Amino acid sequence: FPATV
Amino acid sequence: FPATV
Amino acid sequence: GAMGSMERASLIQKAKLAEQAERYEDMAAFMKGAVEKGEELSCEERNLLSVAYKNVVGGQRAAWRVLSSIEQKSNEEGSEEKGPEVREYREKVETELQGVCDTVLGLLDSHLIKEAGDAESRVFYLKMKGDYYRYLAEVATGDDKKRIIDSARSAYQEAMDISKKEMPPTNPIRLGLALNFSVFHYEIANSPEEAISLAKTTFDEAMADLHTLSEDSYKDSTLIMQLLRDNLTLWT
Amino acid sequence: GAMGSMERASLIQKAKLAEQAERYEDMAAFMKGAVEKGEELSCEERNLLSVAYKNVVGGQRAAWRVLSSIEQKSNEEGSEEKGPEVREYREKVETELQGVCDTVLGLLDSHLIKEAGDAESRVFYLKMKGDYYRYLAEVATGDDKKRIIDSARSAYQEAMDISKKEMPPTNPIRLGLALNFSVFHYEIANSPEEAISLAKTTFDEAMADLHTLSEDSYKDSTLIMQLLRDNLTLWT
Ligand SMILES: *CC(=O)NCC1CCN(C(=O)C2(Oc3ccc(Cl)cc3)CCCC2)CC1
Ligand SMILES: *CC(=O)NCC1CCN(C(=O)C2(Oc3ccc(Cl)cc3)CCCC2)CC1
Ligand SMILES: [Mg+2]
Ligand SMILES: [Mg+2]
Ligand SMILES: [Mg+2]
Ligand SMILES: [Mg+2]
Ligand SMILES: [Mg+2]
Ligand SMILES: [Mg+2]
Repeated sequence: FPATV
Repeated sequence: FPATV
Repeated sequence: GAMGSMERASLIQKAKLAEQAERYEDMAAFMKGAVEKGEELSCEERNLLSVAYKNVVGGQRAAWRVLSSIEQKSNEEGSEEKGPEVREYREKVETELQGVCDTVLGLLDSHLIKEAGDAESRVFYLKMKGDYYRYLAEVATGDDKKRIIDSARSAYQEAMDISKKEMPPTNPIRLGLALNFSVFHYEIANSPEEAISLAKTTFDEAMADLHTLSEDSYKDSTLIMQLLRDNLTLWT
Repeated sequence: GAMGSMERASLIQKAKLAEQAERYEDMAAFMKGAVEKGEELSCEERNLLSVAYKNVVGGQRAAWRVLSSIEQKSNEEGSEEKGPEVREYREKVETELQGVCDTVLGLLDSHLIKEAGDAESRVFYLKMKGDYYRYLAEVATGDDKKRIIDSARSAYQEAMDISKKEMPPTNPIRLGLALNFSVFHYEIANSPEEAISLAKTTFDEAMADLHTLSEDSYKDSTLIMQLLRDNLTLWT
């Protein structure tokens, strides 16, 4: 997981 | 919450 | 039975997968299917059943407590009227929780308990019966609250009687039963002295038997003993 | 519509309650009902919709990854045959995930996007469209993977074009869009250089505009800027 919003 | 199992 | 066409072994395999994936609703449905095949459950299978439903109902209970608190706040003086929505949604969650409890109680009554002859299996199922009546009691407010409480008490008491006759004081099922019955006394039956007595006597009788145990059994028993101690610390 | 008989305002109230109770499936269903009333959504309501479905699909994606990993392990050399159950259960979760994505895409297509005229609303919905095609892409393996990827890219690109024309470089919707499109490039499109370029340029253009912001707007924008930085650190 890289960050997403 | 007291503990239960 | 949605699960009627699936092999018993496949249901158990998938319950284990669901646990790994933290899909507890799926896990519970798989285990319900497995129980409905009609064969007795092994120890491992009994654990899967209990884990699945404990997690499902646990989430429901937590949600119910959030909503009940909001509802209670809405009924205080100076609180602005917000209409029926909080009560409606608390009722929705409550009804779903009651449904899960009824499902588990149904499995125990048809026919897990009656076919359980070994102490370890019978105590395990009777403890579950007490637990799911206790969850029903937590949300009960009507004509039947007293009867629900008595149903929980009766199941726990039968389990206690068997466990004392048939299992050593360090047996983890016996310890967990006592832990939960003690919580029943404190939280449901308005009997904190009974709760404290039970927890203390259980802890002390287990302590005296630890010397008989392997390292692995010692680990298991001391874990639950610490939970008894934690409750005692909370209550005293 | 199960929610057809409930007032729009009651659905929104209950979505908020469901959020407080961490009942995200309920929250999503309430918000679906609210969208289906046919009126445009406010900013607060758009957030409720996004939060609800992000949490539902997020859980599904996590479960899918657990199961896919177990499946992949089962297909390695020396792995004992365990029958079709792992594939079946991964497929079950996958199908449910695809269903949720299709539901969200359906709401956006009927008729959220077409009625959204303000930049803030249109960019928000197009970002969602990109996101839910990206989730479909994560599990796609067949004839349509390329088309699904292109659908995600197209939605993100339209959102980017509007956001660059109509919103300042610190706008949190613009930042979050760029963050997610950058992830699309890295994880889906096999374009890590594009991902890194986008994240860097977005971060730097935001940095240059922070001086224009209030304390509260600064907090909002810097939070997402840190997420861009975190990804850059992971990727470089
Ligand atoms: C088939 C069987 O013997 N199951 C019981 C066994 C007891 C220990 N286990 C646990 O996960 C922990 O303790 C209990 C105790 C009683 C119950 Cl009903 C459940 C769990 C959980 C906390 C310490 C160990 C495994 C299942
Ligand atoms: C109606 C509206 O303007 N919604 C967007 C707003 C942005 C900031 N919010 C957040 O929760 C955080 O950032 C984003 C950014 C973009 C998106 Cl699509 C969602 C969330 C979450 C991480 C920092 C603040 C509230 C919603
Ligand atoms: Mg068979
Ligand atoms: Mg009721
Ligand atoms: Mg006594
Ligand atoms: Mg109306
Ligand atoms: Mg598939
Ligand atoms: Mg560029």
